[PDB]
Amino acid sequence: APILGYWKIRGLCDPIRLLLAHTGQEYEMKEYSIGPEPGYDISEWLDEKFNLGLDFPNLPYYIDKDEGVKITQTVAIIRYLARKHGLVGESDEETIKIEMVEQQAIELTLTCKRAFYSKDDDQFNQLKEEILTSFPRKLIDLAKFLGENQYIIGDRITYVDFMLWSILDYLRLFEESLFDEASSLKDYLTRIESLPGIEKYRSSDDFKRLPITAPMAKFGGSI
Amino acid sequence: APILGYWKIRGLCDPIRLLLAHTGQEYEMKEYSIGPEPGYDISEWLDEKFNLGLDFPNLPYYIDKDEGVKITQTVAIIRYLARKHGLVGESDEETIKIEMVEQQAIELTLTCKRAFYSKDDDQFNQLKEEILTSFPRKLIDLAKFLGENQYIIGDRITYVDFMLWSILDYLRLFEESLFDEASSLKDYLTRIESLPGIEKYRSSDDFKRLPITAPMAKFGGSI
Ligand SMILES: N[C@@H](CCC(=O)N[C@@H](CSC(=S)NCc1ccccc1)C(=O)NCC(=O)O)C(=O)O
Ligand SMILES: N[C@@H](CCC(=O)N[C@@H](CSC(=S)NCc1ccccc1)C(=O)NCC(=O)O)C(=O)O
Ligand SMILES: N[C@@H](CCC(=O)N[C@@H](CSC(=S)NCc1ccccc1)C(=O)NCC(=O)O)C(=O)O
Ligand SMILES: N[C@@H](CCC(=O)N[C@@H](CSC(=S)NCc1ccccc1)C(=O)NCC(=O)O)C(=O)O
Repeated sequence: APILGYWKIRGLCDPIRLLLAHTGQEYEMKEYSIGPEPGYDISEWLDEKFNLGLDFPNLPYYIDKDEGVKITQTVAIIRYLARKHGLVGESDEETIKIEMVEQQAIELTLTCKRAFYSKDDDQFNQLKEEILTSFPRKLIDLAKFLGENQYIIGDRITYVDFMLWSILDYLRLFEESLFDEASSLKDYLTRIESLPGIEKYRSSDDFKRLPITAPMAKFGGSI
Repeated sequence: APILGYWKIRGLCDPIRLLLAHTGQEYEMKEYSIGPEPGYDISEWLDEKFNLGLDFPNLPYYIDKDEGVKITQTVAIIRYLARKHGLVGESDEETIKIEMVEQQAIELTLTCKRAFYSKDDDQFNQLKEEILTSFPRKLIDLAKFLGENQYIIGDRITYVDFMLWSILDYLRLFEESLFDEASSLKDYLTRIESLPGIEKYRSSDDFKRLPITAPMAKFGGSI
């Protein structure tokens, strides 16, 4: 069975786990603990980081011994899984649209990540201000792009829908009022979370015990 | 002829222009000025941002009316150009390696971008310390991955080589000590800069007048 490695949080790995839940692919989840404050001990990972044969040691990682693959980098992993499962564009037109949204979703995710793991209240507040001021426009742009479609390229779900749903879910949990100009994104959230494999994953004990972020974060550190 | 839009700096668009120089593709470079300090006026861009038909208005953009494409997001543009010019993987093994390095190059680039556009000398020094402390290990990981290869996937140059060269060049200019004695990566830098289309681009007046970063940056704002 393939092995997915990550912290016991949703974090960056969330879209990968949603894609795997949607497809029903069998895999082993290798979870690494973060110890309690103030040490936030991460020994189980630090002891393995350099002994897994990874070219770029990091979390998340995906190892399938049977297929001969070992991959790090969230985007490389999710694209690999997307190709394996057919959740990619069937035209260059579709691929351009998927890749533009992939990058827009990552841009929002990184901005949130930087905010969530801010060093102090000053920095957290500065980055929250930038989010509250710039994200409304970006959510309108995403809504316009989606239009009347079920998913990003139309009727067929692709890997980018999982990346967009994860960040939109985090934003709904961080500031719900951000969707007051794009109710279609609320329907998008309901559509994807209602898909059977995703609903089963989200209603599982394993998912419900996951904080969004690691214990040191200014937001999401506790379920 | 296709149009590539961006500020009059190397910045994020550098790998795209290196790829286009390598391929010899004819294109119009649409350059947007940044006015002098203190106003750093960008009105030529702000006036057009929303009138170009872009789904996610941003710089860089790539517009080819003849092919019917309009793209933003740097990674979406370079991947589109790579597929068009045959600079992508010829196997899933090659594709996984290219995508892992693509993500590693972007991670290094975003860390440098955050440092260069730091607001205060405290943030610049904090981010510089993280780079001086973490980048040596990452450069060794990249050198180990390259091994005795001319390029990331061997004798054949791919789009990721332009992305990696751009960030390594910036790092060479920022902190040579990371590269001054980094032997294999220096040879990699020299190999790519010796390609005829790259030589021609780097020795052109248009390139030589480009600062790395915009005028507000703590590093790179000057030729
Ligand atoms: N470039 C990589 C980069 C991989 C990377 O940065 N990994 C982090 C965990 S990742 C994390 S803590 N995410 C929390 C988070 C919260 C909210 C929104 C987004 C993300 C990590 O702990 N790595 C282990 C280590 O450094 O040894 C990728 O894209 O996967
Ligand atoms: N002005 C841009 C604001 C865009 C932006 O900065 N978003 C992310 C970085 S995400 C980024 S710049 N990725 C693009 C990229 C492409 C290729 C290589 C490296 C980086 C972010 O983290 N910013 C906020 C922060 O620093 O916390 C826009 O309007 O999209
Ligand atoms: N997600 C996008 C995000 C695109 C984006 O953030 N664009 C910036 C310029 S981008 C810039 S100034 N880069 C300098 C730089 C210097 C050194 C290293 C890396 C990058 C911008 O000003 N956009 C226009 C605007 O906000 O209206 C992408 O990936 O391309
Ligand atoms: N800590 C990890 C990683 C080092 C790191 O954080 N690098 C970049 C972000 S680049 C990043 S986390 N991209 C992964 C990613 C994947 C999918 C969605 C969103 C983001 C960066 O800008 N760091 C400095 C900063 O944000 O100030 C490692 O050591 O590998």
